[PDB]
Amino acid sequence: RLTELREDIDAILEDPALEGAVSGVVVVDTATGEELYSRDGGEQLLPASNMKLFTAAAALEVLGADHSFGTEVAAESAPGRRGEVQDLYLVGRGDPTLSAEDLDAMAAEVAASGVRTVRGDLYADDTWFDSERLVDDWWPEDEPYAYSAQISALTVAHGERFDTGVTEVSVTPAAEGEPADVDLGAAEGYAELDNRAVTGAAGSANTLVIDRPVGTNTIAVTGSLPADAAPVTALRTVDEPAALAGHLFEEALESNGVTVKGDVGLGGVPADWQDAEVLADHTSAELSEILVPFMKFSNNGHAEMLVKSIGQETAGAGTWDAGLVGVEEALSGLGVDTAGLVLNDGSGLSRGNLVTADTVVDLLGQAGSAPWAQTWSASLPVAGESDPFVGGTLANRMRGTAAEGVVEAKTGTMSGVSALSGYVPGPEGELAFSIVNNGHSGPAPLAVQDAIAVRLAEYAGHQAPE
Ligand SMILES: *[B]([O])([O])[C][N]C(=O)C1=[C][C]=[C][C]=C1Cl
Ligand SMILES: [Mg+2]
Ligand SMILES: [Mg+2]
Repeated sequence: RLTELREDIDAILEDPALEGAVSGVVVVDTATGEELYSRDGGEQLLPASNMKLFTAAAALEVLGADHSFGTEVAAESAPGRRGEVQDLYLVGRGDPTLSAEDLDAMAAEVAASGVRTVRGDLYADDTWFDSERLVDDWWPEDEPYAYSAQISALTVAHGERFDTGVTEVSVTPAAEGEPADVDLGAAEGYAELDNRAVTGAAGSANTLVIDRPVGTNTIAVTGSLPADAAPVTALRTVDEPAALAGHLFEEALESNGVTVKGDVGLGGVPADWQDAEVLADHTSAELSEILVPFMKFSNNGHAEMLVKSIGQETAGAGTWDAGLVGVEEALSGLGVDTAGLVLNDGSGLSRGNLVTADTVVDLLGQAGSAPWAQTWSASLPVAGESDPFVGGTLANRMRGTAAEGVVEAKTGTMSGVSALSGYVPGPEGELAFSIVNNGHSGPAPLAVQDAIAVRLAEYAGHQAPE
């Protein structure tokens, strides 16, 4: 059974899809500590999203399962008989789940408090973190896309998945020969529009492209959309998330009967502010629940924001160098051995990240007996579960296998990088595993990953649901 398995796993790692890859593969029976399988466990590799495992663990250690995030609106002094204020401030403190709705509720409060006219200017204040929007080694050509959304303390998250710092672009065909309609969404009147796109003949080739040319706040739409085609939605990022938050707030305010007379822009609450009058606040859900969309779907924005929030908590510094040391620290404090870990971001988007599989599993261990173990394990995707908020990035993997509904694991993926790491809970004992592969040249080796996970479910004592 023990030896049978090792031979099995060896055979699974023979796949011609792992030609020239290096693969870190480690299993450990968590109840005993018995090492069921080690290949290249000490090997350093790019984790892609498995980096989140470390990030998520630190944040629970540093902020607690109970931490929530706040956003305030502040005028220098309360409104009067006339219901007047000068300048106005939207202050963000790193809520990663702050919606356009949450903005509206705040506009209503601002109104119910007696503001009727903002005589001066409206300022977006994201100074709780620094203004370093991107990690050095993140790639410019990735910048238009959601997962490479700019980082701020004030960022409007779109939808139930809480994608920060984007806008939904909806392109809709017209008649053949006419420009397609482009609807920028939230960023209407914020981001510039460059619509060059056209409506091709019925059943012609869909070739429409949506992009934000580097260094601009402009959405460039090119190509041709079929007259019979269903409208295309895309999540494209914008320049300066806080400014967009600022923009949508002037809209929220006017829609709650509050006239902004001036200009929207970035700016922090001035130092010469004696005793700021907070005119509306909002509080996020607790870190325990934010974890779900974060880990289930692999929100890069969330991981980074959580890094800077650790920097704030440990050093009063909403910063990358700060928060990342905070992560190594908290991980050590947990009993993790962080020698082979190189930390460059919280999301794992950076090719500067390195981890080993011994380290990953080491972490799986400590995490499993932390006071916050349940809320941590709840956050992971569950093999083959059809509910997006449960199956997460595993929803359409491993369906109808022994792994289904039992294996809890985080995935990770980019060019030449795939990883799966997590638990196999058994009527035997609860297993922990890490599989991390680099340098494969073909399609991401998901079959291999799945086969191993499925074997470990079977060794754990499970059968495929029929
Ligand atoms: B995890 O594997 O999702 C981290 N990686 C990414 O999110 C990613 C990296 C490079 C290109 C696209 C994506 Cl989604
Ligand atoms: Mg607008
Ligand atoms: Mg099962």
